[PDB]
Amino acid sequence: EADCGLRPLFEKKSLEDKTERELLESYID
Amino acid sequence: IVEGSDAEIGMSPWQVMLFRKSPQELLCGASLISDRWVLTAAHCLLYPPWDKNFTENDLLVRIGKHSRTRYERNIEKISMLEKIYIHPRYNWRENLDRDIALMKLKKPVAFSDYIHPVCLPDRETAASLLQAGYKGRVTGWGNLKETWTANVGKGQPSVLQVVNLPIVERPVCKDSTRIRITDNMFCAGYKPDEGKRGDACEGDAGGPFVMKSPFNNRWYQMGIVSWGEGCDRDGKYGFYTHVFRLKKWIQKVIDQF
Ligand SMILES: C[C@@H]1CNc2c(cccc2S(=O)(=O)N[C@@H](CCCNC(=N)N)C(=O)N2CC[C@@H](C)C[C@@H]2C(=O)O)C1
Ligand code: NA
Repeated sequence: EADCGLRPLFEKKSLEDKTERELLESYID
Repeated sequence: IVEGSDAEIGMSPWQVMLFRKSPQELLCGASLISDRWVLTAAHCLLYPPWDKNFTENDLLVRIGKHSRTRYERNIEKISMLEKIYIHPRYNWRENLDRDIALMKLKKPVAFSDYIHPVCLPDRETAASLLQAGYKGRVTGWGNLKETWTANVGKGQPSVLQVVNLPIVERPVCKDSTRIRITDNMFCAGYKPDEGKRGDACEGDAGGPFVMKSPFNNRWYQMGIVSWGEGCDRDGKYGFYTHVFRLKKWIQKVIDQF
């Protein structure tokens, strides 16, 4: 499924943005 | 966007500014889904009650943007539009059913650190992501607080903004408005009994509602900023065009050009 959805400055570099932990907490909280 | 932080550089690289030519004006948000195609709301391009109807030489799209009090040289690329595709069954009369449009760029866009397409969901991804209590992400340069009249005005941010919103149960979506909802749309945002704020506002329409798959690490666009009553009102939720239910129409247009 293409190069879609994976960010060069983040996912490609193994880096997180400031607010994404909030989104992933929603799959648990 | 109400109650959001300033976005980081390349945080939402699929984000597209829809722009008017005559005169110079931001109209809506939008998203990059390939190199030739942009995903936006239909009401951004077509609204008869206000005599709104745009052609290809009236509009202009800007990808890879961050600021707005700045023209970002060698960072933002500006594409011209070739053709506009609006859903035939798009109801502008009542509820904005099938509020979805597609726009083929004249020339393909080169991908960089700041320009990169989002993924569109299928069945399995939709079933594991679209659940009430799950948080998605809305992006835009729209107003920060509820405006008095029904479009873009004074109260803009200088930089792209980002907010995270929980998906809401259908019954609550329905009981939040007298407007007759459909299944081609979902609603998102916090409840009175939740004490966290945020909503899309004017100038954000068309922009993406995205979610990151916890398994495969890819970002998927589950929604398009469509409509709401006010901005960030208690007991009100923003309604987003259900992107998967309309993946059948999108697949048709892209494959038929
Ligand atoms: C089925 C919609 C419901 N609402 C409205 C309609 C028509 C005129 C004005 C409104 S509004 O100002 O109450 N709400 C705006 C603002 C909503 C923004 N807030 C969100 N939480 N998303 C709106 O829906 N729209 C969508 C239709 C366009 C034409 C105007 C305006 C917008 O610019 O977003 C029909
Ligand atoms: Na709300």
